[PDB]
Amino acid sequence: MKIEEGKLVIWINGDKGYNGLAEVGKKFEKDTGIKVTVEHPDKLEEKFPQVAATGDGPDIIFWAHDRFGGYAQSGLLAEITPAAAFQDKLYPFTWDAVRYNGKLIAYPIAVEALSLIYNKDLLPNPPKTWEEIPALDKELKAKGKSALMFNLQEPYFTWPLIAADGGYAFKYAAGKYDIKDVGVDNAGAKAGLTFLVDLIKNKHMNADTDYSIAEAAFNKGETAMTINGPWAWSNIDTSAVNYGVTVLPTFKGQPSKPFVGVLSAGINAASPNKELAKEFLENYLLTDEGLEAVNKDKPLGAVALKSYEEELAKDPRIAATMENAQKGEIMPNIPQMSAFWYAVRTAVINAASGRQTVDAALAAAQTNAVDAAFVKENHRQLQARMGDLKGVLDDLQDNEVLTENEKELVEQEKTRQSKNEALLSMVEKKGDLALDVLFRSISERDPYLVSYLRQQNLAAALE
Ligand SMILES: OC[C@H]1O[C@H](O[C@H]2[C@H](O)[C@@H](O)[C@@H](O)O[C@@H]2CO)[C@H](O)[C@@H](O)[C@@H]1O
Repeated sequence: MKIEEGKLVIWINGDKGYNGLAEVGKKFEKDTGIKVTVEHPDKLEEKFPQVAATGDGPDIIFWAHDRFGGYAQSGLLAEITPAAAFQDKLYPFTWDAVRYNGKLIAYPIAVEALSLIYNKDLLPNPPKTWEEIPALDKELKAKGKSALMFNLQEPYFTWPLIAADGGYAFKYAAGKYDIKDVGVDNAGAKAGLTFLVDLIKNKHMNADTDYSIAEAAFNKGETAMTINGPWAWSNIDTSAVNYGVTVLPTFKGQPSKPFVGVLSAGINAASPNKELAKEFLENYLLTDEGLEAVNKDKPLGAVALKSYEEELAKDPRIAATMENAQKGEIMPNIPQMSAFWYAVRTAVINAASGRQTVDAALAAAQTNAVDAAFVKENHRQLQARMGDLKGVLDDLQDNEVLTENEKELVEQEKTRQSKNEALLSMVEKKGDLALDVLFRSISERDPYLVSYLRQQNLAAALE
């Protein structure tokens, strides 16, 4: 519809303390009279750039910083204006994570990193290595219990192992990232994922495992270990299970390298309540009591606010979190991250399910990760061989990449070539997120064509 003036609508992920944040809104409402509504829509990281592109959506959006460059590229975010004194209340490295092209485009909240969570009354000495987990799983299964269960559907949770022996997203080149240098196909990436797959072949893990299965199994005492972030600590607490949080196990003598996310709050560019949002985030949320209100619901973990993090220092769970973070990497915020994640999500699920080899799964990821480049570079061949656009046009429209008028202009053309030509040029101008949708649509609806071009480009590169 349109964004209501004199009100604040907030979006935050369903695994965060959204009831706690709503408590902060109530305090803001009591003092200022401004209503604050907190929501947690399914797949909000996808849903946001769809609705915001038309000038709809929440006043404030919460997500890890890695998606925020894509949003900023599309002009969905407003530039924020905290004073120098405000900025000093937070760690410098958290401001860096929310800087896109010299502009601050979000307020940092929480520093998120995965850790190894273990049942104390079942495993006094957690294994320091991934290697000894197969042996640990055989002797644990004799007692009707398993060694390790964690979410295998989201690449976030498998990435630490994949990166440990040398897998990386985009190569950092002394100041910036090179979007042509992807490291999902190297030997370290292959070896980390091959280990994961081998765990499954040897039936120490199952490819079907998601968040729901992994969480219930641990909190029932059915599995010895899991891998998760701080937000999951509440559900383990209430289950009265005695558990510890510690450094992730090593792979080949190298530490697991989790991708660190800075949970951040961006303000919709189309919002008429930017000042209200600033007041809410600076004066109310980013205070000791505001952060604790959220934490009571779901733990934030380590946080960006200096004064609050010092009080969290005495917590061994927080220390384990920052240790794990410091052995990992802060995620890039570049627009190509969405394509990176899609590429790794697909590679893991396919290798783990057995429908691709690790080599074939990762070979494709290398190409899927560089979405936009692939389409522009194969512009000539696509124009000729793409074919019927109905499903693709629908995809682009469902995802709000094209308007109705734009779709109909493509459908106007007399032949398939002129139709293809019209569509191709229009999408390239709309950003990385739009070409992702186009690439994914073509990959989903005509998978052969992508494989074919992938293969024709090899013969062109060989000669
Ligand atoms: O699995 C890919 C996924 O990883 C990260 O998502 C995290 C998120 O940062 C956390 O705040 C938490 O909610 O769990 C999510 C994992 O399911 C990336 O931030 C995200 O963009 C990416 O798609």
